[PDB]
Amino acid sequence: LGFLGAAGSTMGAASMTLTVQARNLLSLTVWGIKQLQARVLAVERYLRDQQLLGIWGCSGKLICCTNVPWNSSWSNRNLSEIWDNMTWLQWDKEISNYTQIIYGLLEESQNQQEKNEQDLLAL
Amino acid sequence: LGFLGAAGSTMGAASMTLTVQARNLLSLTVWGIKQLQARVLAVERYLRDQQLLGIWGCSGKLICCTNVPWNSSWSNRNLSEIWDNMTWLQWDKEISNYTQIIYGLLEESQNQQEKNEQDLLAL
Amino acid sequence: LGFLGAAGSTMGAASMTLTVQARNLLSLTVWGIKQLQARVLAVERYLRDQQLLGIWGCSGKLICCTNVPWNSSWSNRNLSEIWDNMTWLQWDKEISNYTQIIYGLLEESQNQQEKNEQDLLAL
Amino acid sequence: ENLWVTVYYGVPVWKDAETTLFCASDAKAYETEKHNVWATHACVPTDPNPQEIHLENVTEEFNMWKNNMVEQMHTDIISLWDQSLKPCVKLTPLCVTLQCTNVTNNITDDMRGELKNCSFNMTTELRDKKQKVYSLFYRLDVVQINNKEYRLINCNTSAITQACPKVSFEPIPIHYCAPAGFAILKCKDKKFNGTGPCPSVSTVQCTHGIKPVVSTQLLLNGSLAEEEVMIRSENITNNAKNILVQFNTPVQINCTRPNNNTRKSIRIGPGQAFYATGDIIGDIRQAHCNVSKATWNETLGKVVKQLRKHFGNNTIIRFANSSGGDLEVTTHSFNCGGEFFYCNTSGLFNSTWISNNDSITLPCRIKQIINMWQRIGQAMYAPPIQGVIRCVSNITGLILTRDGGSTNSTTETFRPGGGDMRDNWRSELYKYKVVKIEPLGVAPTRCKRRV
Amino acid sequence: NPQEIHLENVTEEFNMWKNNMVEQMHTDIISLWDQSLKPCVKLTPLCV
Ligand SMILES: *[C@@H]1O[C@H](CO)[C@@H](O[C@@H]2O[C@H](CO)[C@@H](O[C@@H]3O[C@H](CO[C@H]4O[C@H](CO)[C@@H](O)[C@H](O)[C@@H]4O)[C@@H](O)[C@H](O[C@H]4O[C@H](CO)[C@@H](O)[C@H](O)[C@@H]4O)[C@@H]3O)[C@H](O)[C@H]2NC(C)=O)[C@H](O)[C@H]1NC(C)=O
Ligand SMILES: COc1cnc(-n2cnc(C)n2)c2[nH]cc(C(=O)C(=O)N3CCN(C(=O)c4ccccc4)CC3)c12
Ligand SMILES: *[C@@H]1O[C@H](CO)[C@@H](O[C@@H]2O[C@H](CO)[C@@H](O)[C@H](O)[C@H]2NC(C)=O)[C@H](O)[C@H]1NC(C)=O
Ligand SMILES: *[C@@H]1O[C@H](CO)[C@@H](O[C@@H]2O[C@H](CO)[C@@H](O)[C@H](O)[C@H]2NC(C)=O)[C@H](O)[C@H]1NC(C)=O
Ligand SMILES: *[C@@H]1O[C@H](CO)[C@@H](O[C@@H]2O[C@H](CO)[C@@H](O)[C@H](O)[C@H]2NC(C)=O)[C@H](O)[C@H]1NC(C)=O
Ligand SMILES: *[C@@H]1O[C@H](CO)[C@@H](O[C@@H]2O[C@H](CO)[C@@H](O)[C@H](O)[C@H]2NC(C)=O)[C@H](O)[C@H]1NC(C)=O
Ligand SMILES: *[C@@H]1O[C@H](CO)[C@@H](O[C@@H]2O[C@H](CO)[C@@H](O)[C@H](O)[C@H]2NC(C)=O)[C@H](O)[C@H]1NC(C)=O
Ligand SMILES: *[C@@H]1O[C@H](CO)[C@@H](O[C@@H]2O[C@H](CO)[C@@H](O)[C@H](O)[C@H]2NC(C)=O)[C@H](O)[C@H]1NC(C)=O
Ligand SMILES: *[C@@H]1O[C@H](CO)[C@@H](O[C@@H]2O[C@H](CO)[C@@H](O)[C@H](O)[C@H]2NC(C)=O)[C@H](O)[C@H]1NC(C)=O
Ligand SMILES: *[C@@H]1O[C@H](CO)[C@@H](O[C@@H]2O[C@H](CO)[C@@H](O)[C@H](O)[C@H]2NC(C)=O)[C@H](O)[C@H]1NC(C)=O
Ligand SMILES: *[C@@H]1O[C@H](CO)[C@@H](O[C@@H]2O[C@H](CO)[C@@H](O)[C@H](O)[C@H]2NC(C)=O)[C@H](O)[C@H]1NC(C)=O
Ligand SMILES: *[C@@H]1O[C@H](CO)[C@@H](O)[C@H](O)[C@H]1NC(C)=O
Ligand SMILES: *[C@@H]1O[C@H](CO)[C@@H](O)[C@H](O)[C@H]1NC(C)=O
Ligand SMILES: *[C@@H]1O[C@H](CO)[C@@H](O)[C@H](O)[C@H]1NC(C)=O
Ligand SMILES: *[C@@H]1O[C@H](CO)[C@@H](O)[C@H](O)[C@H]1NC(C)=O
Ligand SMILES: *[C@@H]1O[C@H](CO)[C@@H](O)[C@H](O)[C@H]1NC(C)=O
Ligand SMILES: *[C@@H]1O[C@H](CO)[C@@H](O)[C@H](O)[C@H]1NC(C)=O
Ligand SMILES: *[C@@H]1O[C@H](CO)[C@@H](O)[C@H](O)[C@H]1NC(C)=O
Ligand SMILES: *[C@@H]1O[C@H](CO)[C@@H](O)[C@H](O)[C@H]1NC(C)=O
Ligand SMILES: *[C@@H]1O[C@H](CO)[C@@H](O)[C@H](O)[C@H]1NC(C)=O
Ligand SMILES: *[C@@H]1O[C@H](CO)[C@@H](O)[C@H](O)[C@H]1NC(C)=O
Ligand SMILES: *[C@@H]1O[C@H](CO)[C@@H](O)[C@H](O)[C@H]1NC(C)=O
Ligand SMILES: *[C@@H]1O[C@H](CO)[C@@H](O)[C@H](O)[C@H]1NC(C)=O
Repeated sequence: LGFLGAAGSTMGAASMTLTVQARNLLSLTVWGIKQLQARVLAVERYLRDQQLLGIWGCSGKLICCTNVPWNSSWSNRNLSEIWDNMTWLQWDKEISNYTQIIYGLLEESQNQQEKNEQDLLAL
Repeated sequence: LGFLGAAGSTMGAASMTLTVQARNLLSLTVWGIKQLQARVLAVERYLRDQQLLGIWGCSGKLICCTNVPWNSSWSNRNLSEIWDNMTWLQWDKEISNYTQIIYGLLEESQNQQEKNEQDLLAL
Repeated sequence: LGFLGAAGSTMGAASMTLTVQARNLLSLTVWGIKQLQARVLAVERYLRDQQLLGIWGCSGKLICCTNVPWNSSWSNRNLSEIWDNMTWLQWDKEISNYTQIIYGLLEESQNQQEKNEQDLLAL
Repeated sequence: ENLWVTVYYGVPVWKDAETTLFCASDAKAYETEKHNVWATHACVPTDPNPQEIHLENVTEEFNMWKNNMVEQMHTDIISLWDQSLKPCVKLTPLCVTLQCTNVTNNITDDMRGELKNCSFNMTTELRDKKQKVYSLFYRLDVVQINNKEYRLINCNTSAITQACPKVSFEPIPIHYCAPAGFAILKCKDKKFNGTGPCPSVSTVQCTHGIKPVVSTQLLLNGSLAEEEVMIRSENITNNAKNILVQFNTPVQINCTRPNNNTRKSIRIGPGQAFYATGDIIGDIRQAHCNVSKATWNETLGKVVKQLRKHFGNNTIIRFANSSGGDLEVTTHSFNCGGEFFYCNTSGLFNSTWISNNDSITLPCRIKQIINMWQRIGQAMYAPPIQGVIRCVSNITGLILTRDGGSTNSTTETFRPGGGDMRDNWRSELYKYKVVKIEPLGVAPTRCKRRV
Repeated sequence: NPQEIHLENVTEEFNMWKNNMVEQMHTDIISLWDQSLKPCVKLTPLCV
């Protein structure tokens, strides 16, 4: 329990405690200058993944299931040795080569069911 | 009509005019310093209830119906003496003892139909 | 391809490339002062149309279809001379007289299917 | 068999990342005020009860010598002193020649000039007329030029700026907090030497209270080791590297300025007052710090036991007094209630250790013109304190140094040493690492978005 | 043209002597005079 408490837990056990971390990421002298750039730096960094999480369609969600397959060349592991065996940090270090590829597939596949649903709305 | 115009109206009559208030909450000399902390203080205060309103699932809504009951020990009033009788300020003062309890139930109950819907998506 | 690349394309051909523009709008000396107001001015200007795009119900979308008709007195053109013939800048210049009218109909018509759906949830 | 990418938000993963930490000061102006050279008013209120989360299963790696939490606190205190010394008097008019005479002379002692009675010309009120004023100066701040004539030690190399007499110099604990989206990792190890894995980590919003007290040769009012004396050096085989000891039990050091001084005002210009020393009411005594002879003796045998873990179980370890340098590096200099002492710490480090109530009085002396440390052509004049100074504090460590010759020799000499207040901040912040939290993740889950 | 909305059926309580709108305008004008008197002449040479 607590912010980052499930940091050393396997991937599966740390997915139950997402709202602990998600609700903590937002919260003119020498002190005033460095207290004012801490506020600015904390809203622009929080809005950076809110925009990203919105071009993927997972706007107000902590877990969102997408329409892009795994390709099995990004990680050829089981669904059991990934979710109970590897922590989130290990998984990130392993899959860091293909995040910029998976991230670009997540938004090019969302503005494709946004026009397909826009075409289906006229019928 | 107008920002806060339905302030003295009963709870029921002031729920029809939500978009008036909701659309108004966002909008280096001695003047420049205090004009610059008015902008910063107004986006960080607006993002504080957008994040809160998002861990509850009511992301882009002005009225959102939740899956948590009222418990009848938070307020044992009718549904008619609450919605036409008490203004929003009166209701807030009366229910201020249990907001931190209701707020903590609203997000623990949203990341429970977010995993139930994630489990239901595989079947 | 690229930010604003489809600026001279007709309205129809520039609607396929929305995610290029949408993903680019966020991104104490004399240099420090003017680098700090560029960040502040760029998060507030981004939150002005996120809030607007949310009172209309199109929170996490790049194309949102609404429940308000066109009225045919705003522009009596075809659906083919508008979507393949006029660029977005031409359309904006032509329809600039009624944007503040269409914008106010988009939110008064969204907090009317937000109470209709709120009334339908009790039945 | 087929899987789909699902994004998670709020997954626990972090990276080391230097950022701009800010303030939390518990001791805000408790209806008492007296603004100081630091946080007080401007530092954000601190939590009544801070949250500490013990990250189980997790073994982080700390390096106390590549910490950017102390390279940022170093410049946060050079600029807290600059911003408080800009809005008050500049003592440029006091570069006159002084006609100093010994206060005692044939009064007491060997005719020592510990105090000089200097009279000079100054322009009071009108810029034409200049009347003859006088003040009491210490022998450490007047340089004879040749009842001879003197001059201030500083004003051929640095510019003096009298410290504003309303700000207080008493350090107030400071908590260094991190913005949202960052966290500070605390090593909860009891035997931590600032480098290597820490298998018992913790997460805190911001550090404990850190008094910004700067001293040399001895770390006063600091934090103590939980279990044993801890020796920490950047490169324990380099003589040019300082050694930071940390006491498990404090050694109390009392000292005073028993002279009942009296501040007097001299007008150096229109709307500008020079706060000199009028006279001394009573006997003229000497300042001094007191340390228990037995408590120091046993605490110095705990240090030599740990120094034997790095320098051979069978070796003779002897301490010696500082070799050379400024008066702040060769003497234990601190700041006791707005008065800067430079104590002669030669009776402490006068031992020799082979492998198998009484007090020590250290004759401190006072300085009034203070130069800035990592060096600039700048100085500060500290106006006299009217009264009798008496403060007691804890010694919580040492800053030692080794001398070359440990190639054939079977002995080690450990002269004390300070002068770099970056080694003052890392005797407190050694166990803190700032990390940044990355909350987005992807993972195959066999979900599928409903079309 | 400023907007003024009349809150009907609302009765607030005012205390003109615990207002912080005037304890903030007080220091906004002491520091508007300071910032305009720093960049010009200091008549120290006129103490003859
Ligand atoms: C290591 O840490 C210890 C404790 O944290 C410090 O000890 C403090 O030392 C300072 C400086 O001497 C003390 O402050 C001074 O105290 C004098 C006597 O204290 C009386 O008053 C206080 C406050 O009412 C009482 O709590 C106390 O019991 C005594 O009755 C005062 O006479 C001094 O007043 C002068 O300075 C203040 C502030 O500048 C002015 O407002 C006054 O008008 C007057 O000019 C001064 O307040 C402090 O009390 C000590 N605390 C303790 C717990 O002993 C060490 O100084 C510190 N050492 C180092 C090197 O940092
Ligand atoms: C006194 O040193 C300055 C003198 N003068 C100035 N300035 C003059 N004009 C301007 C604009 N600044 C200074 N600014 C920053 C200064 C510092 O932080 C600084 O070096 N120390 C502050 C802390 N410390 C002591 O307490 C001290 C402690 C034990 C023994 C002796 C002295 C060490 C040195 C500074
Ligand atoms: C420092 O020297 C000054 C002289 O400049 C002394 O002041 C004189 O003191 C005597 C005896 O108290 C008086 O009779 C004179 O009238 C004083 N003259 C002035 C101009 O003040 C002062 O007493 C000396 N102070 C110390 C501590 O020795
Ligand atoms: C302060 O200035 C006065 C003069 O205003 C100096 O007194 C003079 O000293 C010279 C020494 O050669 C004599 O010739 C003058 O007759 C003196 N004038 C007097 C006494 O009015 C005095 O020495 C100066 N003191 C300093 C510089 O400390
Ligand atoms: C300012 O004056 C002091 C004192 O006269 C100078 O320091 C002296 O330097 C000489 C040079 O060899 C030494 O012999 C003296 O021992 C020094 N004095 C003391 C008290 O240590 C200093 O160099 C001058 N500043 C300059 C020239 O920039
Ligand atoms: C000097 O050290 C003593 C410890 O010997 C400090 O007194 C302790 O203070 C802590 C909290 O600060 C208490 O939990 C202990 O119970 C105290 N012990 C005793 C024996 O008093 C004292 O505050 C220190 N003084 C300083 C740092 O100025
Ligand atoms: C230091 O000297 C001052 C004198 O300047 C003392 O203050 C005097 O104290 C006595 C009795 O305590 C009073 O009768 C006087 O009226 C005081 N005079 C002034 C000018 O305040 C002070 O008490 C002395 N301090 C110590 C510790 O002896
Ligand atoms: C430093 O001063 C403190 C008091 O400020 C001394 O503590 C006293 O120690 C004696 C032991 O002889 C006790 O009887 C007293 O009760 C103590 N007083 C307090 C207030 O705790 C301490 O002994 C002094 N130490 C040195 C080395 O001078
Ligand atoms: C450290 O102590 C030693 C001896 O205890 C001091 O050595 C003296 O150094 C001076 C040079 O300035 C010589 O003239 C003396 O003959 C030395 N004395 C002895 C007994 O050898 C040294 O001055 C002390 N230094 C400090 C900083 O305390
Ligand atoms: C600090 O104290 C030491 C010893 O208490 C002093 O050392 C003296 O140094 C002189 C010459 O440097 C010798 O003639 C004496 O014999 C030494 N005394 C002892 C007891 O060894 C030292 O001078 C003092 N001051 C400094 C600056 O070191
Ligand atoms: C360090 O300690 C030694 C002994 O503990 C001191 O030796 C002194 O040497 C002189 C030589 O003239 C003798 O007269 C003294 O009697 C010795 N002291 C004792 C206690 O016997 C030495 O002076 C000390 N050095 C310093 C700098 O304190
Ligand atoms: C899967 O990944 C490989 C690796 O680059 C890539 O060549 C391929 O286009 C991707 N898509 C499919 C369907 O395999
Ligand atoms: C993957 O899961 C299957 C399911 O039984 C198991 O037989 C197989 O050994 C697993 N693979 C690994 C590498 O654990
Ligand atoms: C309702 O509120 C009471 C009051 O504390 C609490 O004890 C109880 O757990 C809540 N839930 C239910 C179902 O009553
Ligand atoms: C609550 O509503 C019912 C509905 O008829 C009514 O009978 C009852 O008197 C109401 N209670 C109060 C306290 O008004
Ligand atoms: C501009 O005109 C040329 C010629 O017809 C056409 O090929 C081109 O597509 C037009 N502009 C854009 C952005 O397509
Ligand atoms: C359409 O636009 C006209 C032009 O102002 C307006 O009078 C009318 O109310 C609008 N609505 C309909 C249904 O025509
Ligand atoms: C509008 O579209 C119809 C569809 O065939 C076409 O007949 C008509 O000419 C078009 N009008 C204009 C102005 O292009
Ligand atoms: C830490 O590792 C131990 C090893 O067995 C395990 O029991 C424990 O569950 C791990 N930590 C957590 C939070 O699960
Ligand atoms: C003051 O005392 C020192 C001690 O050596 C002496 O050199 C100096 O000449 C004395 N000055 C006066 C004015 O007596
Ligand atoms: C006490 O000091 C003496 C020398 O002064 C030393 O020989 C002895 O080892 C010390 N005792 C302890 C317990 O450190
Ligand atoms: C003690 O001496 C032994 C010699 O056998 C040495 O190995 C060890 O490092 C020394 N220090 C200890 C044991 O703490
Ligand atoms: C205040 O009371 C009057 C009198 O009944 C009523 O007409 C009015 O609606 C009330 N306030 C509001 C905001 O409606």
